[PDB]
Amino acid sequence: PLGSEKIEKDNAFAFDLLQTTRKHVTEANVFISPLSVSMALNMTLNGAAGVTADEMKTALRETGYTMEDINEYSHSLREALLKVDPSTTIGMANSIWYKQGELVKEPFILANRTHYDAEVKAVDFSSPATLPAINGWCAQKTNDKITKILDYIPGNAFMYLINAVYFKGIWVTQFKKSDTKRAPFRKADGTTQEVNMMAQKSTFGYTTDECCQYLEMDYGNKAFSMIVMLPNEGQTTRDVIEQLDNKHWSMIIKGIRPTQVSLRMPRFKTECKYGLEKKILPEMGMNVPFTETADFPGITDAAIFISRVIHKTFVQVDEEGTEAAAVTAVEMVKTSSPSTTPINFHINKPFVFAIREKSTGVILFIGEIGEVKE
Repeated sequence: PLGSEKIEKDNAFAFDLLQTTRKHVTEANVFISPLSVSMALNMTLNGAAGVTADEMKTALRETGYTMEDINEYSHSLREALLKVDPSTTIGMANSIWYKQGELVKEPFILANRTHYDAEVKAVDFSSPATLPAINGWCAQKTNDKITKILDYIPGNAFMYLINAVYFKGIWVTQFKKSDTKRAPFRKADGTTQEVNMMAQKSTFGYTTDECCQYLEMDYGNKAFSMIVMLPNEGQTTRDVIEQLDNKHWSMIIKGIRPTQVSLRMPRFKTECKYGLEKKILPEMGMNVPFTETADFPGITDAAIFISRVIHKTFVQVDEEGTEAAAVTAVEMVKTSSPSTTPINFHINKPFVFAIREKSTGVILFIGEIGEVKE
């Protein structure tokens, strides 16, 4: 039975994927949608049987769940996230591109469209038309947010699972564009760059660790929020990433209290591409689905396995927000701000961040910014 434990399980996968991805990636910035990846692999899982299916269900933390439940949960969760906040720009583009020849089984195709809005397409990987076709599919499905997803495909390819995810939201409380100033940011490589440092003094959700300062910044109609994990002087983002698990995440969320904060945040954009077949997904537990020995009878009677799992992400943070911060009485009174002095939350060094849905607690996106680019 698929109940609320599925949110905990998918979040448990989220942290594991973030940790595994960082272990195998050299890039300053990391940006992944583990939920979208889970859902994309759930597409392939429909065709999987035996050990092939077991290894997938193990890595995805779905052991015990039936395909009916997984499909019904995946379709309801994605359709809700994509419609819950109209002020928010969010997409989850999925597709399976297979070796032209033996046609894919109708139930597989049907399952894929119904629960994942996924196109299962037969291509001749040798044709010079294929790479433009895939990149074209990406641009239309992401309304040109993500326009290139593949640079090269060998002709010997079998089946490519392609997932393109993007997010852009507006804050509940906006940043004045007039308040944004040029300020330094300390890059992961030990260099210090100059960035467009946004600023606002407002009420935000706030808690602390032995390592970190955490801030919750609500988006749009409070359906989504961003959690900024600011390592303490001496601590690094690697220490943050290594420490995250549900027990630790629970401890953060439960500690979040409305706080008056002086915030400084850079304007940033990050676009990341991952080939999760190479080392990230095998390390997590699924090795067989990427080999000649994989059993996917639900896809075709002909031999087939996952050639590549392409995960491409996009996020953008700017000043834009729903309303202006109203004048508070403390501002007017011309006397003390009592109780607490506004906490200084200055993001001028690398940070870990997550985009979550507040009513269910699902982590849609998780990542690290070590270098500010816009």
